[PDB]
Amino acid sequence: ASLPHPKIVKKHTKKFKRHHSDRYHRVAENWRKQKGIDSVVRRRFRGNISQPKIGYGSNKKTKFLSPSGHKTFLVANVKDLETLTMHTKTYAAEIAHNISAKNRVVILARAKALGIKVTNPKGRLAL
Amino acid sequence: SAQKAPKWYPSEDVAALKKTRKAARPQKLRASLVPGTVLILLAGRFRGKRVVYLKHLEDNTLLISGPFKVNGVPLRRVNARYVIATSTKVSVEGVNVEKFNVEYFAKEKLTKKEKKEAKEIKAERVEDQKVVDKALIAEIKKTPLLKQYLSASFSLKNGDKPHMLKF
Amino acid sequence: GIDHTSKQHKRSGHRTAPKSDNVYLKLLVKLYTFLARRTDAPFNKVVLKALFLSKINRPPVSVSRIARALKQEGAANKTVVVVGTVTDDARIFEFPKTTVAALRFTAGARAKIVKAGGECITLDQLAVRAPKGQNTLILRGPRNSREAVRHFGMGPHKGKAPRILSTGRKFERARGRRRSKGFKV
Amino acid sequence: PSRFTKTRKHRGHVSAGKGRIGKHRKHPGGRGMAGGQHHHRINMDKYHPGYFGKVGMRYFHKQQAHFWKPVLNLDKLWTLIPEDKRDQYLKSASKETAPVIDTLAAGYGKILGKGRIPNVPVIVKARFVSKLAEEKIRAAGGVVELIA
RNA sequence: AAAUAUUGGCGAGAGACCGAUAGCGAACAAGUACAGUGAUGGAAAGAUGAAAAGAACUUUGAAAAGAGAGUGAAAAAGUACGUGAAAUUGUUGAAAGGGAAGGGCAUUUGAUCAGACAUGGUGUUUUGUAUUUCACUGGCCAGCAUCAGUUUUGGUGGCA
RNA sequence: GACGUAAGUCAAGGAUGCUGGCAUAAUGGUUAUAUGCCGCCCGUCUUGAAACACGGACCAAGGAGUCUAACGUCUAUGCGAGUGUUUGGGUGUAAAACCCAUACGCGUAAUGAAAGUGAACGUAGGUUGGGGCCUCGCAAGAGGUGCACAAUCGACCGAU
RNA sequence: ACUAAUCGAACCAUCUAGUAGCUGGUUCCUGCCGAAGUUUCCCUCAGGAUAGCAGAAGCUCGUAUCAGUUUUAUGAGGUA
RNA sequence: AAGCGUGUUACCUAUACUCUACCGUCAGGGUUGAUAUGAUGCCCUGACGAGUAGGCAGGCGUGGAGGUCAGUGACGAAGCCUAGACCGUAAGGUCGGGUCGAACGGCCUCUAGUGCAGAUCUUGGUGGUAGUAGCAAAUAUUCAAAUGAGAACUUUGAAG
Repeated sequence: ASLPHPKIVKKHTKKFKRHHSDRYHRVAENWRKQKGIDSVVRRRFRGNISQPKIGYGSNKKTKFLSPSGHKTFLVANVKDLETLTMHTKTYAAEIAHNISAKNRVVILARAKALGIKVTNPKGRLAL
Repeated sequence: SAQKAPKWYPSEDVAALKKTRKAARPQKLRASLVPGTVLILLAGRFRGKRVVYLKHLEDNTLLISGPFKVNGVPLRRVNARYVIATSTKVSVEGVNVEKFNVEYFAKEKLTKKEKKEAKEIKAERVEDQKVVDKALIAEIKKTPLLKQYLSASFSLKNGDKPHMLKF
Repeated sequence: GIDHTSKQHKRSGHRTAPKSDNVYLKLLVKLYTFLARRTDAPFNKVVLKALFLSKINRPPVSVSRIARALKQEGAANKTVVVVGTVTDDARIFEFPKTTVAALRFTAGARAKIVKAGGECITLDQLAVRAPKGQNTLILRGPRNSREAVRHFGMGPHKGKAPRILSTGRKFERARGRRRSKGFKV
Repeated sequence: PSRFTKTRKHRGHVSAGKGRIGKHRKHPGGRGMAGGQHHHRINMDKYHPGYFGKVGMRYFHKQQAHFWKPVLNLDKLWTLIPEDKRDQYLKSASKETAPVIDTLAAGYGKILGKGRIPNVPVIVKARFVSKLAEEKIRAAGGVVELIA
């Protein structure tokens, strides 16, 4: 299936929401460092949101690894896919969003015939 | 292309593990556990049942049977951590127990087809219990109130404290 | 927390690789990294370090400076190594027979050396024959002869040239430079 | 290009690398060389000594064509002869056929004496020569004859 | 005279330019509407659809319009028309609510969601020889044992 | 390294063995809620902001270290006592590209207000240190050479 | 006072994007280092220059010509 | 005493100390005679990690340009919504679902009108206040009929 990996420990799974992204609709959830002279979030007061730190960096052996244990690889056509012929134990293909539904059945035709896992085999089905 | 390529592909090889230096030493049982003592089962169907400890199986389990005529606990293996040893002891020198081993208790060989998608007793599992508890019960009857002791389950009546309690 | 006697995470302050993308320079660094690591010679470390140096820190070494070096007794047949360029020189007229190993060779220097029977090898053709730097001789051009250096450390009575673009009279020859007007620097 | 400017790195940081307290203003210190004698005096004495004053005379209507006098030292004297024939005159130093080096045609007005020409006679046509250069040409056996 | 200048006029060609709050003020009946006594100031406003094919007809309604039917590929394109965001609003559904609410750490509960391994599988006599009809594993979570590292808490032994 | 005569084994440069259950919302995730504790409203000026300091009703879009002339340090590149084609000419598939002469700029010489003069006594010097190299040296180390560079006394050139 | 709701110098357009040592704002993330409010001069005290503190680029070398330190010896001080 | 003075222990807990794992930075190293996807890589060892103004570095994103994937696309591009999922510490990217209708991506470079929460910011729009304040001067209206879907307000008539 996939090569053995150490058990995934994300070390921080809650997304870092920008401070006051809830309070103000103009402030988007995307993280921005609060560079204020007085902001409690910057000063790391107790009881305030955690800021992204390099400490939270995930294990190098398990970076960009899906919970299944594969590095997802965004694939467009059959030619892109057949580069995983000799990498199926690590890379799980992912059909690009813009691939038409007719072309998906041929992409999964090769992926099934090559034993390469596909992250989204159920997208743009015909039913 | 939707994504270019990884130039340093991970090696597909699965790494052989190191020669771990963890041998399987024999288990050193507690001083309180001696063949013939009475154990209060703590977990399982027969939790709280008084049983007799017969033999120390090689799989770290204890072959015990409060005689099936007494408390209805069959010859079974348990875990030495889920029992409480007790002062009282019976003499089981004359009961055949050496024929009971791990290969005797093996449940069944499970496959992917023989699955209980929706949903007896062996004649040898009955006869052996009989040829065991014959010696056990014959030994028990020479002391007062032991058979009633084994029949009667164990419970922590309120007020008592097991830390200051000894068995 | 600890008593940080010195700065933490202080970089060594030395170049570990060329700042350039010159692949052939990076091949010489690749080769001389191997030689510096795998040899006892302190020569290859100096060459490996010197390849990292920048353009101001790799000044041209004229053939005259090599010819001056070849006058050293016991250094007649020593191979000359210049981690930099070698520019020819018109001040001299005769060039002693030798071999010079350098990164770059100005066309004039190549002509002048080969007419003397010289062999303008490159630093790879160096390392082929003399991995440990046998009877080698490393030369360096005058670093503090750069014109940008005479303005360094300017101050009162430091004896340095001011940063002036339009040199001449009526440009920095007034009060503060002669006693008759104000003072003297 | 601008995608490498620190200004793109300063996005988000309030003061754009210019300080909260200082408050990058229009022209806090003046404009240009302003206050060179009053509040920039230390700068104009530490780094530009001799900036203020009137030294020297005034040459009305100076023409640099008059003061054109590029100087050729003796070490460079042998660069003017074309490289093709340079060796042919270095060897077999002939008193009866000496090379003529027309420094004026080569774009030099004066010959200086930085020294050590080889011992081969040369005829040097030049506008001016220093004392030492003249004595060094004679020492090598050549002559300097003046032109205009 | 030519070499020179040329943000005006006329014509022409181009663009690493802008792309409808940008680019001229003006992509449109723009120096227009409008304001000022006047000199002057001076906007906004692009896109249905391939084609109006711009909704015949039926019914309710005074009518607008609604509901049908109908055109159209689409009416989730109806001239209030490409797409149709947010603020804000309605409705429905879910949840909570003793002078705020919102957030952080952790978990409960509810709702909802991805992954395995359930592998060609350590094989097994092709109905005129590639479906191996009993498979090896670990996937998730635990228990015991023997260990190792850090530590904690004791009980005893010898000795100075 | 221990135990071992040795073979080997081992608690000796990091967890293996066995057993069980489930194989899916069970563990986990997201989200809502409850609870425990905590959490003042951001930006800014400030010694000091939750401030009874100021700005901020909300939302979308627009919105603020750019370009140039001349330079400085530094880095890269090309050539290198030179260097710079693109003022211009030839050419061209045509604002591209290609080729090119003479000049001119900067550099190769400085100093003086200027007239002017204008850099080898020496192996381009001596001393001290100096990477590296060479010799001897099992090896430290000792000698010779000693680039750059640092200091210093010189020597030469201009001015007085 | 009034001079078109404008008057201790109207209104309009332009020079004009007038100037401001003053106020406000100054837009992505992460990592590493990380201060100053002191010197001297200035019609200088809401500001500059200058040295200081800081970063970066490094460079010459490779355990030293070192040190917010002690000891020993030897000074110096005139506060308590 | 749950006060004051004092002493003996026991105990509680910081982001401090120790140990372990992981991330990152730094430093010191190893790694090329048919062995390695051929080295800014891989790996080993160790120490460190607070931070405003500020400095540097590595990255993410937007409009456009060169190249390339003989890339995606009307069998549905872009866009937009998504208490649906995945990756990344993060900037962000990816995928699924709905709407939509015609173009748009990945990577290597180039380029700039390149990133918004503020500026009593600009323009546009929309809120709470809020169905609120208000529609209160000029004495004053009323009845019936007419028309009309509909009459406090229209017509006429009669009073006032």
